[PDB]
Amino acid sequence: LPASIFRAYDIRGVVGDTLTAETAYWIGRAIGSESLARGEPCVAVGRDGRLSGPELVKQLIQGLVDCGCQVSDVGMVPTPVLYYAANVLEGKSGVMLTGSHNPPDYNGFKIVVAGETLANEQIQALRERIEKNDLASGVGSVEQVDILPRYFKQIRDDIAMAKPMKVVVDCGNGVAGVIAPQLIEALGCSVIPLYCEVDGNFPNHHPDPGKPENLKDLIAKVKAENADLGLAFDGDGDRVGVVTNTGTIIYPDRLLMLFAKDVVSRNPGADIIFDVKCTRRLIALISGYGGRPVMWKTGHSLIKKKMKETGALLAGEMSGHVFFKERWFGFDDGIYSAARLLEILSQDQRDSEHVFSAFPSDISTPEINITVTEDSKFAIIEALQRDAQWGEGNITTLDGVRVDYPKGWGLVRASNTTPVLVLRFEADTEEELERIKTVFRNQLKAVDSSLPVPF
Ligand SMILES: O=P(O)(O)O[C@H]1OC[C@@H](O)[C@H](O)[C@H]1O
Ligand SMILES: [Zn+2]
Repeated sequence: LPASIFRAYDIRGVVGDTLTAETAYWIGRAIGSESLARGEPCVAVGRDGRLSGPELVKQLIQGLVDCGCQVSDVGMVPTPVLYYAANVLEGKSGVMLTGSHNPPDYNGFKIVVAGETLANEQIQALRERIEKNDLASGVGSVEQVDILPRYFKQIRDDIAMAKPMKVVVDCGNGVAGVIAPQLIEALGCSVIPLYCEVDGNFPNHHPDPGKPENLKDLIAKVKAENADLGLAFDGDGDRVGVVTNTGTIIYPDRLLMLFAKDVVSRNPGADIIFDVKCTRRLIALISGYGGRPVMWKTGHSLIKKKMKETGALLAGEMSGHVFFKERWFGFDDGIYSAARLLEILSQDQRDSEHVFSAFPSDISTPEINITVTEDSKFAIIEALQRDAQWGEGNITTLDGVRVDYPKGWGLVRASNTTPVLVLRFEADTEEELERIKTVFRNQLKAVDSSLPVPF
C-alpha cells in the first residue's frame, strides 16, 4: 500500500488512486490485529455519506471479521456517533470510514483501539503490520446495530433549552443531515434546513465550515429568515461553524470562550485544552474563571490523547473540533457541541450577536498557507526551532513555533494533512499585527530566502 495515506492523525486518501477496496480490506486486517493485541475483540464500524462508502466499508468489515473480531456495524452515521458507539457498546474499539471535509473522491479511516485514538507512530504501526504480514487470522462475526436513536435520546435528555430559538442548519449535503436538523428541532427549536439531503456529490458547497465562502448561503438565510443563529457542519459532523443573528462568523476559539465559562462554572480548576491556532484571549479568559488553560498541538487525535493525559473537561481547535468531557465522553462532536451552544444561548435574554460581542477580541488574520514540499515541511520547522530569533516574547515549540507577545501572537507550523506551512497572526492593533508579521517574514527568510512570504 502507498505510505502517503498513513498520516499523523488518521488514514486519508483518494478513492481510485491511493485508496481502493483492497486497501480497505488490509487496513481492516491491521486494525483488527491491533485491537486484538490490546485485548479487544469487539470493534464498531461506521461510514459517512460518501459515494465510496458502501464499497469500502464492506471490505473494512471483512478485514476485521477475518481477524476473529466481533464487528458492530452501525451503518451510515456521523463520525461522533461512531465514537459514541465505541463508548457505549461492549467494545472500546471503533473505525469510522470518512473523508471528513474533503472533495467527493476522498475517503479515509479514523481509528480508536481499546479506548485510544491512534496517531503518529501508531498509524505507522498499522502500515508496518501489513508490510510484515503481522496479522491476526480468525473467524469473526458482524452484528448490525441501530445506534442513532440511542445517541439522539442521550443528547435530548441531557439538554434543557430555556426558550424557543429559530435556527438555520447547513449540513453541506454531508452525513449530519441524518440527525442534526431533527435533533435540534427536538431540543425546542424551529429549524430551517439548508443542504440537509445526504448527497456524496456535494453539489452545493464543500462541507467545510472553516472557510467563510462555505457559510455565505447560511449567512444570507439567517438574515432573510430573521433567525436567531446559523449552524454549519462539516462532511462527517465532527466540526461545527457558527453564525450570529446578524451574520457574524463566530470562530471556534471564541465559541470555546463561551463553553469554557460554562464548564468551569461547575468545575473549579478544570483543565481546558485549545490548539496553537487559537486566540491568546482564551488563555486569559480560562484563567480568569479559575480554569487551567492548556495549549496543545493541532490535530483532533492529538487533542484527544491530551484530554486523557490531563483529565481536561473540555477542548477545542480553531478548525471547529470541539471535545466535551463534562456531561459527555470526551470525543469531538459538532452535533453535541451545537446542542450545548443552543442550551447556553437559550438561557440568555440577549441575542447571539450580543452574547459573543461581550468577550474581548483581537484583530485576526485569515489563515495563511504556503505550499512547500511534503518532504521539506518538517525540516523548515526544525530549522526555525533551531535557528530563529523572535525578540522578547513567550516562545512555544510544541507544534511549530508560536510566539506570544504583550499585544499579540504569531504562529508557523507544518500541516499534517497537506504539503503546506500554516500561519496565524492576531493582535490588538493593526500596527502590532504588522510588527509581528514582519518578525515572522524575516525569520522565514533567514531560514530560506527563497520561501514565499504571502503576508
Ligand atoms: O492540516 P492540519 O492543520 O494539520 O489539521 C487540520 O485537520 C485536522 C484538524 O483536527 C485540525 O484542527 C486542522 O487544522
Ligand atoms: Zn470532520
